[PDB]
Amino acid sequence: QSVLTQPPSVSAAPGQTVTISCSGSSSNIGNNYVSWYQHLPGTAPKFLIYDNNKRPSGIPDRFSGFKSGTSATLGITGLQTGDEADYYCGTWDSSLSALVFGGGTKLTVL
Amino acid sequence: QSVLTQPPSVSAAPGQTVTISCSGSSSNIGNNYVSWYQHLPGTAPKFLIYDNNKRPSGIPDRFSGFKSGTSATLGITGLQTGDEADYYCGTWDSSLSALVFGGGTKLTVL
Ligand SMILES: [Zn+2]
Ligand SMILES: [Zn+2]
Ligand SMILES: [Zn+2]
Repeated sequence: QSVLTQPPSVSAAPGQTVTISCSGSSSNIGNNYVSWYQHLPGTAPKFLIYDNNKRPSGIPDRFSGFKSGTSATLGITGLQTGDEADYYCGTWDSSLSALVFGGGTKLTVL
Repeated sequence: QSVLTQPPSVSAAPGQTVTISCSGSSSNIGNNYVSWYQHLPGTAPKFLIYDNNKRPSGIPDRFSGFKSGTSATLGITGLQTGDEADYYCGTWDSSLSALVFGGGTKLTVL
């Protein structure tokens, strides 16, 4: 199992909003900056959010992040078929002195 | 301790070449695609290499990857002051059925 907990899968239709939860502890998500990235087999992995809610240059505002307490969420509005991919949250764990990641959420566009 | 083993730090002067090694086992690097990303605290993390040796769109060719047997290496030619960051390797680990990552390499440009 993963140190950070994500749902294995999420699905919605084009144009709809999806959110992906990521649950942790005070040692990791509670006290530390959360990042998110996506990877679909065959294409490059790409970071979408960092420092909880900031977007790399080139990521559109359809993507956003919110962290409160020991949970972080990635929101995707205007869902596009090109958003199909595995999505992962990650953060530093102060107790383990190590980066930890969620186990991944497969996003299916219906 | 991290599943994949990287040197803790490397250092070189601007213009020089640096290589950063990443070592695993047949369960991970030996039979799975390796990716690399960089994170300089305060800036967006970014993927540099995936599927052993492919560059994401937007990454210039002075970054390269090589993987042979149970080890993988990242190369950076024409080192720039802007290349200061922490560099991580990652792969699928077939015995964990999970992604695993190296502990990170801090790169200082002297
Ligand atoms: Zn992946
Ligand atoms: Zn980082
Ligand atoms: Zn560091």
